Amino acid sequence: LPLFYAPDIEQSDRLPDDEAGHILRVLRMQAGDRLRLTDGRGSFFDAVIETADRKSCYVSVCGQESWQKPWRDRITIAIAPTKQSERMEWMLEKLVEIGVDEVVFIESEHSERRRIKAERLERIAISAMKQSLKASFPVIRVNIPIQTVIADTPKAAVRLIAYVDEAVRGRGYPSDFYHVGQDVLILIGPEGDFSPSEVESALLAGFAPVSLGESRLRTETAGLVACQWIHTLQACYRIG
Amino acid sequence: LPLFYAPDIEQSDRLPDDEAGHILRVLRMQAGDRLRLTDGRGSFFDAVIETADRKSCYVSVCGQESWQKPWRDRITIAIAPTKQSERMEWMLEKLVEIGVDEVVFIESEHSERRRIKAERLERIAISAMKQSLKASFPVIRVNIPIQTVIADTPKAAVRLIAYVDEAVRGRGYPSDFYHVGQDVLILIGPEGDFSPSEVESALLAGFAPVSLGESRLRTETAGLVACQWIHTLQACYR
Ligand SMILES: Nc1ncnc2c1ncn2[C@@H]1O[C@H](CO)[C@@H](O)[C@H]1O
Ligand SMILES: Nc1ncnc2c1ncn2[C@@H]1O[C@H](CO)[C@@H](O)[C@H]1O
Repeated sequence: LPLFYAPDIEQSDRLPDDEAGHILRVLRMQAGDRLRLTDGRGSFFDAVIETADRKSCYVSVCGQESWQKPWRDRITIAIAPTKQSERMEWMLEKLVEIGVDEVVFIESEHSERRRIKAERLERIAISAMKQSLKASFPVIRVNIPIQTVIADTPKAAVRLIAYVDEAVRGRGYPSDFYHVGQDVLILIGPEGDFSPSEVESALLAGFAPVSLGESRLRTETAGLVACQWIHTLQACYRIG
Repeated sequence: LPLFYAPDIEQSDRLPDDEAGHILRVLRMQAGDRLRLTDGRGSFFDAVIETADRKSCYVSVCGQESWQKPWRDRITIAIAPTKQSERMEWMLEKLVEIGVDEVVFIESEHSERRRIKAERLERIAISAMKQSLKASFPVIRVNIPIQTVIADTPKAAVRLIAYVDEAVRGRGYPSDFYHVGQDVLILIGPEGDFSPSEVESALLAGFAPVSLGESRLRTETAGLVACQWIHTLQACYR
């Protein structure tokens, strides 16, 4: 079973301090015990504990394989942060479980404006990677202005913008715009939604306006639903 | 406009204490101010604050309407409870947002045998109902034997059993079996998954074996994903 993260495994047999502590102290494993490792960059490694020190754990690598990513294309969720950090952190973990390549926390007219710490979110993604047995974790970006996302998202991507609130004066669904074979980015707004002016700018740049369904979702739940829309479409649209 | 919960609104013009406190003491609203209530049984009510006391908030009701549920058919998630109840609290909140009619916590061979904090789950369901502007919250069942779910779920209903693990494993996807117009129940197992014989029994009864995707999901995530599969399928066919 369990997978450990060792980003420097290709150049070093010393495991990171945190993984070492867990493996030796918490799990009480010993020299000769086998381990699965990932570098976080698409590979799994078979390893055996060589040496256990008071502080550190050293392994030998016996073999290696490339992970086959269990979805197609690149999926980016670009989304407003939640007021409560627990909610966006719970969401991040779920997105990693489901399958995501990039999560961008944005700034928009009606969004929360506090600086978001990238490192804690990275650690949460790494944790969900190991838990769900994946060999990669998404790119995380924080405090990115909405207009940067609109202007600079690679235009070969299907770029969807989700909005709900009645005041924002037609939509369609992700199934109307998403094609397997292309990258996809979904932009999801704050509790107060995107402004009309933000939407026009999105559409001018080639974004397609979408609904995620008929229920009124919290921000973090809309991130999850949007990502699952993509996975669902990749499955229920397989030909054969 | 925020929505408040007043289950007794048809018999009483006194608001429940937690809502009264929030409205007067936290939100600072006063008599003459308009409110939206639900009884949690499918109706919204238009109301006005009439009187505030040192202890109570009294309203008058000036309109009532039946809620239009934002999905079709009935959706049931029948799931093994996680060791930690916090995971199940998060899941239920999101299921209520997304849209579900019934959530059934099961007992199966490998499932966690524990009391479910059912009062807590109702409270979460009620909060999610109010946040997402719904007028009802799902039926929540606890400690239901898996064999009861297998045997007694109506045959008219699309019945899916999700399983993933190697020893147990052809599966389709929920889209190979569900089409709009029919009720749906999805059976989701514990960490150890359903045993072979549970699968066999379910399959004997007419359940369809499904995969939810290629990713390894925690129990709580699989609940959400299965529910969303249904909503997605419904949207595609509007
Ligand atoms: N049903 C929905 N359809 C489209 N977008 C949605 C839906 N529910 C939530 N959202 C998104 O979540 C954000 C916060 O509610 C909104 O700005 C919007 O981007
Ligand atoms: N890919 C999947 N396909 C089917 N069921 C799944 C999948 N991932 C998780 N589950 C469900 O979640 C439970 C816990 O893994 C399983 O018993 C199963 O019911």
